[PDB]
Amino acid sequence: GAMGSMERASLIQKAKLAEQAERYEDMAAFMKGAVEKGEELSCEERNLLSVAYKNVVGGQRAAWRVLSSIEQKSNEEKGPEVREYREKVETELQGVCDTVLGLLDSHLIKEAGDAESRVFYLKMKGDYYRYLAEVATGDDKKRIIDSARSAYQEAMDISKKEMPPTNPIRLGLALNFSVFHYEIANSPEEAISLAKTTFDEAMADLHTLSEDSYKDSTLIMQLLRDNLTLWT
Amino acid sequence: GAMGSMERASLIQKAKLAEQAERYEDMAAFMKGAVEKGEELSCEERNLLSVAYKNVVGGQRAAWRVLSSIEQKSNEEKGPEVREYREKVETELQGVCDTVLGLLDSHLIKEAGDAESRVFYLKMKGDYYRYLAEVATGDDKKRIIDSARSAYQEAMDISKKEMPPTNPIRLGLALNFSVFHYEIANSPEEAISLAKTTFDEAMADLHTLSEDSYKDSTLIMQLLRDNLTLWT
Amino acid sequence: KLMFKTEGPDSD
Amino acid sequence: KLMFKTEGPDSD
Ligand SMILES: N=C(N)c1cc2c(Cl)cccc2s1
Ligand SMILES: N=C(N)c1cc2c(Cl)cccc2s1
Ligand SMILES: N=C(N)c1cc2c(Cl)cccc2s1
Ligand SMILES: N=C(N)c1cc2c(Cl)cccc2s1
Ligand SMILES: N=C(N)c1cc2c(Cl)cccc2s1
Ligand SMILES: N=C(N)c1cc2c(Cl)cccc2s1
Ligand SMILES: N=C(N)c1cc2c(Cl)cccc2s1
Ligand SMILES: N=C(N)c1cc2c(Cl)cccc2s1
Ligand SMILES: [Ca+2]
Ligand SMILES: [Ca+2]
Ligand SMILES: [Cl-]
Ligand SMILES: [Cl-]
Ligand SMILES: [Mg+2]
Ligand SMILES: [Mg+2]
Ligand SMILES: [Mg+2]
Ligand SMILES: [Mg+2]
Ligand SMILES: [Mg+2]
Ligand SMILES: [Mg+2]
Ligand SMILES: [Mg+2]
Ligand SMILES: [Mg+2]
Repeated sequence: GAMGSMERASLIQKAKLAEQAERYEDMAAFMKGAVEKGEELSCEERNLLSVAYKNVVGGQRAAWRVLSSIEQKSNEEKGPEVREYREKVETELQGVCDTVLGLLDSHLIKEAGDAESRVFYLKMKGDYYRYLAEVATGDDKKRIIDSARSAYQEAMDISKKEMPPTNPIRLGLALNFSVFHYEIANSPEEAISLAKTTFDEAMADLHTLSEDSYKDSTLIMQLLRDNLTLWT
Repeated sequence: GAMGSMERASLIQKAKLAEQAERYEDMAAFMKGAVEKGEELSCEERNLLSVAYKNVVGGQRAAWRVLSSIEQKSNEEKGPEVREYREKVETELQGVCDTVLGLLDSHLIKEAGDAESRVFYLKMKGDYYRYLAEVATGDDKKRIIDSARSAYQEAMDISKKEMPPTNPIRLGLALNFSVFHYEIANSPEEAISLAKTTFDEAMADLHTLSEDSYKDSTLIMQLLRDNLTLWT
Repeated sequence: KLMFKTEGPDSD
Repeated sequence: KLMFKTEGPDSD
């Protein structure tokens, strides 16, 4: 690993600097190096890992959708270029998803014993399978979808047993699993039911929160409301 | 070259697709490959080359300024990390400038005989020396500044002899040379004089233009006005 | 394509 | 730092 010679603390400091500089490819490479030190991640470090790769894969998903849309127009050939370049972006996206799933499998999920860490990592495993599902078309698409569902389901089971209904990790999980249902699993009723039950159970727990916890919870509850407004 | 096996026409098509996908690193790599085919560039192709690298170096300049500002705060040590990471971004910026100057020197400028092409390339040579000057501090800073001034000056001499005062390439040159004067050469009076004379000579030529040429000219004249409003 | 709200940076 | 207007994409 290219980050093998850098101190763990220096990798984390540099991930924070890369985030301020909007250098998300650098931020992800620093956090990959921090993970490969083999120590469990703190809550802040798990968030740095997630923010870095979400930004990198975000740019790739946006580029992929632009190229896929042009390819579809262009097949409704004018040569192989649009397909070749969509494939190049798709392969790069798949490699970033593969890298993140590799970090989770070696060995973040297996050492994560607290509900906060284990749910966080299982949610990420769900998300990166879901990003793979968005571009999957072959004999693999069913198996990728099932891998997303399995990770999200284990995260949901733990979150319901171990976390209050307003826990922002639990809320962000349920948000993401509901979007999975709506547009990957073709299960809009499941998506709506999950988003509604999640919203309503959080609403009833808000009275237990400080002003700071209340802001963190209601920010994610607003995303559930925004989706329900589009879906119903 | 990694693009050596791809058709020139396919590289240009893919540069256009990368631009739609906001994949500017890809766009620059495709246009570098197109340049290394050894054929002169059309006006559209010169603009694709310029847009690609301007976007790439733009992100690097923005990151560099963030890190330089933190480094300066941090010296008004807390370890070598801020300096190391600023140096990493600086070295990457310098390599992109080096790559562009290498394309101009091998062999875009020497085969460019028309005023439109030759001024375009000499302006770019000025710009990439200016980006190098923004981060230069050593025994090289004077020589880099002089290289920027020399390229901008040859471009200005040709543009005044060969192009009307409203020519958008001539206008964008004078804009950039005036900013060079203001904040690289420490010559604010030269910057203001250049921006004013350029604005006033363009104003007096607008009557000769079609509605489309008038929009192209007045868009750059607005940038000269915006700078003069900050400077006077 | 209409991307629904999901957790964290809206980076796409 | 206050970047003045220059030609083309304002990408910084
Ligand atoms: N963007 C970041 N650097 C961070 C995000 C978070 C979150 Cl969301 C929770 C706890 C800690 C952190 S640190
Ligand atoms: N962008 C940052 N520097 C930070 C973001 C957050 C969040 Cl989102 C929660 C708690 C802590 C932090 S620190
Ligand atoms: N890039 C991909 N298509 C995939 C990556 C992974 C990983 Cl890393 C584990 C299990 C399954 C998968 S599928
Ligand atoms: N629990 C319900 N009956 C519903 C809740 C919502 C919300 Cl919160 C937004 C839009 C639509 C709906 S329908
Ligand atoms: N962004 C682009 N693809 C292009 C920009 C220009 C300009 Cl500015 C002039 C003539 C042609 C072109 S093509
Ligand atoms: N972004 C694009 N696709 C284009 C931009 C321009 C400009 Cl700026 C001038 C003449 C032509 C073009 S085509
Ligand atoms: N990266 C750099 N510092 C420089 C690049 C170039 C080039 Cl390519 C030619 C003449 C001078 C210079 S200085
Ligand atoms: N030629 C002049 N006297 C000046 C022209 C301008 C403009 Cl155009 C903007 C702001 C300030 C000034 S002073
Ligand atoms: Ca997508
Ligand atoms: Ca700069
Ligand atoms: Cl390609
Ligand atoms: Cl570094
Ligand atoms: Mg490494
Ligand atoms: Mg150590
Ligand atoms: Mg593929
Ligand atoms: Mg129904
Ligand atoms: Mg090449
Ligand atoms: Mg050929
Ligand atoms: Mg240096
Ligand atoms: Mg004076």
